[PDB]
Amino acid sequence: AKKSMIAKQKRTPKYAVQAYTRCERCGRPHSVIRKFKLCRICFRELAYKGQIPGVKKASW
Amino acid sequence: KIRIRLKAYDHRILDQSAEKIVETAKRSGASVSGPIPLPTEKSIYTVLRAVHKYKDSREQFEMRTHKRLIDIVNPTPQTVDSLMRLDLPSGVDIEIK
Amino acid sequence: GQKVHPIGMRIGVIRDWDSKWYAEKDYADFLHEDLRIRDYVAKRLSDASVSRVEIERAANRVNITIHTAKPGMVIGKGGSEVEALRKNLNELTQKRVHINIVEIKRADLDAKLVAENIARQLEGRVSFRRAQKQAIQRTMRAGAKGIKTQVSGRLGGADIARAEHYSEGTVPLHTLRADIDYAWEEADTTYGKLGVKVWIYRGE
Amino acid sequence: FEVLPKKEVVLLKKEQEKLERFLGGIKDMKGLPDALFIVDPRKERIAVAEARKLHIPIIGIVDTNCDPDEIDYVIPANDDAIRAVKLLTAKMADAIIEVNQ
Amino acid sequence: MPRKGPVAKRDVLPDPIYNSKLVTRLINKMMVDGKRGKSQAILYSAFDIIAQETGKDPMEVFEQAMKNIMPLLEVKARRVGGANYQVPIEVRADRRSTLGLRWLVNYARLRGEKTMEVRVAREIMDAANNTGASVKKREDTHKMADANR
Amino acid sequence: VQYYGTGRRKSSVARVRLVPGDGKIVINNRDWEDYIPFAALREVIKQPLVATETLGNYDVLVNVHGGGYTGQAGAIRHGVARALLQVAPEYRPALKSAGLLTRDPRMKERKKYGLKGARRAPQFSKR
RNA sequence: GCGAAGAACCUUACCAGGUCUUGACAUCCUUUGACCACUCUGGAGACAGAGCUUUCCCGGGACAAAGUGACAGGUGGUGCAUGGUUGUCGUCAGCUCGUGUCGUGAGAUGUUGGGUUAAGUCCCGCAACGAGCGCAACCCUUGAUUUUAGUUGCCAGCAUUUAGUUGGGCACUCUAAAGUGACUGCCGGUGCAAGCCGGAGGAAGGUGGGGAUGACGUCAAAUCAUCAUGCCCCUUAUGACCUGGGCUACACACGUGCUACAAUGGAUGGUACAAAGGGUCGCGAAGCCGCGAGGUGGAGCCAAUCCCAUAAAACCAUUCUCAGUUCGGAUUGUAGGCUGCAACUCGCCUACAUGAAGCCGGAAUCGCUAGUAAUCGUGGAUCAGCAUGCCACGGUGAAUACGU
Ligand SMILES: [Mg+2]
Ligand SMILES: [Mg+2]
Ligand SMILES: [Mg+2]
Ligand SMILES: [Mg+2]
Ligand SMILES: [Mg+2]
Ligand SMILES: [Mg+2]
Ligand SMILES: [Mg+2]
Ligand SMILES: [Mg+2]
Ligand SMILES: [Mg+2]
Ligand SMILES: [Mg+2]
Ligand SMILES: [Mg+2]
Ligand SMILES: [Mg+2]
Ligand SMILES: [Mg+2]
Ligand SMILES: [Mg+2]
Ligand SMILES: [Mg+2]
Ligand SMILES: [Mg+2]
Ligand SMILES: [Mg+2]
Ligand SMILES: [Mg+2]
Ligand SMILES: [Mg+2]
Ligand SMILES: [Mg+2]
Ligand SMILES: [Mg+2]
Ligand SMILES: [Mg+2]
Ligand SMILES: [Mg+2]
Ligand SMILES: [Mg+2]
Ligand SMILES: [Mg+2]
Ligand SMILES: [Mg+2]
Ligand SMILES: [Mg+2]
Ligand SMILES: [Mg+2]
Ligand SMILES: [Mg+2]
Ligand SMILES: [Mg+2]
Ligand SMILES: [Mg+2]
Ligand SMILES: [Mg+2]
Ligand SMILES: [Mg+2]
Ligand SMILES: [Mg+2]
Ligand SMILES: [Mg+2]
Ligand SMILES: [Mg+2]
Ligand SMILES: [Mg+2]
Ligand SMILES: [Mg+2]
Ligand SMILES: [Mg+2]
Ligand SMILES: [Mg+2]
Ligand SMILES: [Mg+2]
Ligand SMILES: [Mg+2]
Ligand SMILES: [Mg+2]
Ligand SMILES: [Mg+2]
Ligand SMILES: [Mg+2]
Ligand SMILES: [Mg+2]
Ligand SMILES: [Mg+2]
Ligand SMILES: [Mg+2]
Ligand SMILES: [Mg+2]
Ligand SMILES: [Mg+2]
Ligand SMILES: [Mg+2]
Ligand SMILES: [Mg+2]
Ligand SMILES: [Mg+2]
Ligand SMILES: [Mg+2]
Ligand SMILES: [Mg+2]
Ligand SMILES: [Mg+2]
Ligand SMILES: [Mg+2]
Ligand SMILES: [Mg+2]
Ligand SMILES: [Mg+2]
Ligand SMILES: [Mg+2]
Ligand SMILES: [Mg+2]
Ligand SMILES: [Mg+2]
Ligand SMILES: [Mg+2]
Ligand SMILES: [Mg+2]
Ligand SMILES: [Mg+2]
Ligand SMILES: [Mg+2]
Ligand SMILES: [Mg+2]
Ligand SMILES: [Mg+2]
Ligand SMILES: [Mg+2]
Ligand SMILES: [Mg+2]
Ligand SMILES: [Mg+2]
Ligand SMILES: [Mg+2]
Ligand SMILES: [Mg+2]
Ligand SMILES: [Mg+2]
Ligand SMILES: [Mg+2]
Ligand SMILES: [Mg+2]
Ligand SMILES: [Mg+2]
Ligand SMILES: [Mg+2]
Ligand SMILES: [Mg+2]
Ligand SMILES: [Mg+2]
Ligand SMILES: [Mg+2]
Ligand SMILES: [Zn+2]
Repeated sequence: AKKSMIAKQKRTPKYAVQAYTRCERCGRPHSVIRKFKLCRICFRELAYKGQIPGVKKASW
Repeated sequence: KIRIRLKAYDHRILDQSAEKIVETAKRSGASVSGPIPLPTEKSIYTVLRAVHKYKDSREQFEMRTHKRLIDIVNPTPQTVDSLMRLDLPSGVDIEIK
Repeated sequence: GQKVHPIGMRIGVIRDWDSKWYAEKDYADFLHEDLRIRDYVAKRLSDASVSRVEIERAANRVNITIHTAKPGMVIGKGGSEVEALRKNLNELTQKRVHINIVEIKRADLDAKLVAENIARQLEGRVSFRRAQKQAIQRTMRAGAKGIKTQVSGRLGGADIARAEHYSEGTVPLHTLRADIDYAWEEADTTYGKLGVKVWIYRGE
Repeated sequence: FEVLPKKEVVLLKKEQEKLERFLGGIKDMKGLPDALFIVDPRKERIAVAEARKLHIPIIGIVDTNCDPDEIDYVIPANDDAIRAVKLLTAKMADAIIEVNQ
Repeated sequence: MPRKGPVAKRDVLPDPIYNSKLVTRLINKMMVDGKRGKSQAILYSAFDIIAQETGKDPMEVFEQAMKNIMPLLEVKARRVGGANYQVPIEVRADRRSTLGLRWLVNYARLRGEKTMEVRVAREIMDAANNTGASVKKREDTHKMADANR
Repeated sequence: VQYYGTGRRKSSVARVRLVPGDGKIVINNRDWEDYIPFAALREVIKQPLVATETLGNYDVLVNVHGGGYTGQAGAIRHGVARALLQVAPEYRPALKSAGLLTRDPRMKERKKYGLKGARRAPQFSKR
């Protein structure tokens, strides 16, 4: 059950608090950052590719 | 009496844009106050490195915003026209008040 | 032990981002529009030997540059393929899209292209050793300072998977001012799935 | 004179020192020598073997405990002390001086 | 087994009031949770009590007590033939003062008065007269070394 | 008629200014016994004026911010030492002999992931 | 305290009951082209039944209702068929090549030996002379300083104000771009040398402090549940929708933590000193109301400007006076506050009452070499609400290392 999960998450919920967030590339429910709408794994790989502007590996 | 704020993710292209704006304003106008470096703002994102296990292995990423502020004191039609007609690079964001 | 993505280690150090736009309060939607654009361009110009796509934004205006090996397939006879792509991208983004085309000279010095080549030979049932060695030969005679390739998977349809790698010259991965290009592509075999990794150390 | 900020002083100077100490006066060796002079074939077995591999004739003073068959113009004498070695070497050298002119 | 040799030693500072390093070491030994000010004020109050009661400066009283409770011999464990035995050994000067201060504070915390300034002052005064808990701690240490000599 | 110094310690920075006078110390428009109610801190602050024999010839007015009270005092001490160094070159050995010109370089370290502090590590168990 | 950077409903994959079958989600087909939204009736809801109803544009296209397939759909199995990503030894110091020599040959030497180093780091020897990937350097940050630049930052000499406030100025801090600066560079001793012990100057001295950086290989190590994928299975069900429950159970054993067992302390009153961060469907001031959690109110802010924002330990007075207590706070009774459709199972917070164990912990076992350990607060991600967890920030600030 994954396409049904994604479709139900995209639909308008019955109540406002029913709504949750999923990663927009892979429909993953946990660990979704909401500046990027990306889960941690997709975030990491896209950041390594260089396709997320501004972000770079943090040395400090 | 004219304020310009420039923001970008790196200081090289933004330095070029600020210096170019100052040059054009000096050419077509009368006065300008040098670009004041506003503090950069950085945000940190810590992410688990593995796919399933291994809490103790992580990875930090960062995102920095660099800012500059410019003032033109003697505003003239030529200065405003030249400043508005500039073509700044993509990735540098300009805000004129 | 694991290695860090060589491109990720050099973004912001000696390399540059592929998405050169700045945004606030419109960052996630811009990012995902860019992802959709990249995927649709990658699915259309598949056999055009496309090396790099870069996207910029300025005031409801999307500029796309496609570094490709052979622009004749991308830039059509007089603008057929380019205008089809531009119209489709307009319908995909609901913005004004301008498409710019450049040609990669010395296409054997780019890692993605050679990885595509090796994956294509491996899908066509060519021995992995032959493809790896010949790709190394061409890349070195193209003017590189270092080449390294590996192919990993069920090599030759065996029951147990393994990896084989070859190299020529030097590839200093720990040096930050070294300019290593890197690419990984999958070959779709009837026995499973094979992975091809290429490091190219150029002059810089 | 200066090409490195400090790596010159750090590395290059000792590099030349050690290299010239090992090399000596052969910094302009154009080709292979036409002859060799050996103080003794025992302590310099590597040199005499290498010369033998090249079929180059050799001349050398030896002791009572050296190998004379390897040298085709062997001249046993007392290679210890200083005066005898200096005298033999000076004789051979001013001999080549009077003929190379 | 590794250790690559002798190491540097810490450089404490003389106390701002009683210009000696040993007062600083005592204050550090009484410190808890990085609260320098509390132990520093406690020591100043204890020396006030000492000067009030005895009538002389507290520094020479403190030095007499420390000279009276510094050890000479101590018991150390040696593993030979698969068995561990206690053996005599002589302390260096640094370890001598370290053991003196350690025992002073340890047996001053175990007295039975209301505050800590009183406990420290009474322990110091007892040690200056060859009596107290800290004094007997070095008496048996001398005894324990002899019984295993 | 004014000798200036800048002191730093931890995250504290102090603008010290020194003017001929009577010995009146002023800290942040507040008295130096009201700002510092302890005594050893005052001793460490006036170490630079005691190392040389110029304790009562000067007034110091300071302007400190950042860090805590001991950091306040250390920054003040460094600033007054540098101001005295500006007053006369011949003070340079003495202030160097007590280490009052060194800006203390040790600052709080960094928290590392997988650890509970800079170096503190979780409790370990084989089983 | 592992996936889980947020389980009341949703998440949810599990269970009970109620429903669906080209389908909740995609392409093509055949007729219609804007369908959806809204009102009322029944139902726990999914769903059914009537009316207003749906406004494509320029034969194209993406949307849209009906009927039918071709097909879709599996968080179903195998990580021992795989790609990708990661752990571990371990930031341990290794892994090799070219040209020569020694071996009948596979091979060997360099890379062995003695010292030194954080290090195959370097020196001296030696039939080898060199080089490459690993070490080191290039990148980030911190400690000193120069130039360029002075607003929203700073206020010294000047007038002003509840106030750096207003005028005025970049002097000083500060901010951030480009440079300088440290190299055993100089001195003494020691050594054949590398190096070692001390000394000068200097903000800094021996890779100054700390990051990112993880070679060749090991464990058929972890993950078919982030993703993708060969092969094997289901297809009026192992797919799909809903309401309720469960993941929070409780004789017990283990792992990681928080709070204490009090006088270096408890209660009451007064009163100083930070850094790093977050804020536009958001942060939310003043004033007023409440014992309190909070309510009301709406200022200033797309922010070096406004808000979160009270720092707490520390310090100063009065009191308690060694007592299972003016310690400790579990547990329980009543009355409330917020978020949310909804707080019973099962949220967090407050007021009054109640006041358990606990007197420093057995055999044993863990972390840490300096701004470290120890201790005190602060912010952030996830997030309507919910952390003693995780990730970062500063305040105060030690003891010890003879030695293998
Ligand atoms: Mg799927
Ligand atoms: Mg939620
Ligand atoms: Mg995460
Ligand atoms: Mg991850
Ligand atoms: Mg682990
Ligand atoms: Mg690491
Ligand atoms: Mg690793
Ligand atoms: Mg990688
Ligand atoms: Mg890699
Ligand atoms: Mg693999
Ligand atoms: Mg020490
Ligand atoms: Mg102190
Ligand atoms: Mg002032
Ligand atoms: Mg002030
Ligand atoms: Mg003042
Ligand atoms: Mg004031
Ligand atoms: Mg500060
Ligand atoms: Mg770290
Ligand atoms: Mg931890
Ligand atoms: Mg643990
Ligand atoms: Mg255990
Ligand atoms: Mg843990
Ligand atoms: Mg749970
Ligand atoms: Mg349910
Ligand atoms: Mg399938
Ligand atoms: Mg299988
Ligand atoms: Mg499995
Ligand atoms: Mg596998
Ligand atoms: Mg495995
Ligand atoms: Mg298994
Ligand atoms: Mg694997
Ligand atoms: Mg198995
Ligand atoms: Mg190993
Ligand atoms: Mg090994
Ligand atoms: Mg080896
Ligand atoms: Mg050997
Ligand atoms: Mg090396
Ligand atoms: Mg390195
Ligand atoms: Mg600074
Ligand atoms: Mg020195
Ligand atoms: Mg430091
Ligand atoms: Mg460093
Ligand atoms: Mg297994
Ligand atoms: Mg294992
Ligand atoms: Mg296992
Ligand atoms: Mg398993
Ligand atoms: Mg599957
Ligand atoms: Mg999958
Ligand atoms: Mg799983
Ligand atoms: Mg599974
Ligand atoms: Mg999941
Ligand atoms: Mg913990
Ligand atoms: Mg605790
Ligand atoms: Mg109480
Ligand atoms: Mg109070
Ligand atoms: Mg404050
Ligand atoms: Mg602040
Ligand atoms: Mg927040
Ligand atoms: Mg807050
Ligand atoms: Mg705060
Ligand atoms: Mg009781
Ligand atoms: Mg309760
Ligand atoms: Mg309840
Ligand atoms: Mg509940
Ligand atoms: Mg109560
Ligand atoms: Mg009761
Ligand atoms: Mg009891
Ligand atoms: Mg008691
Ligand atoms: Mg231990
Ligand atoms: Mg250590
Ligand atoms: Mg703590
Ligand atoms: Mg506490
Ligand atoms: Mg706290
Ligand atoms: Mg804490
Ligand atoms: Mg907090
Ligand atoms: Mg918090
Ligand atoms: Mg929250
Ligand atoms: Mg916490
Ligand atoms: Mg709580
Ligand atoms: Mg804690
Ligand atoms: Mg040790
Ligand atoms: Zn994802």
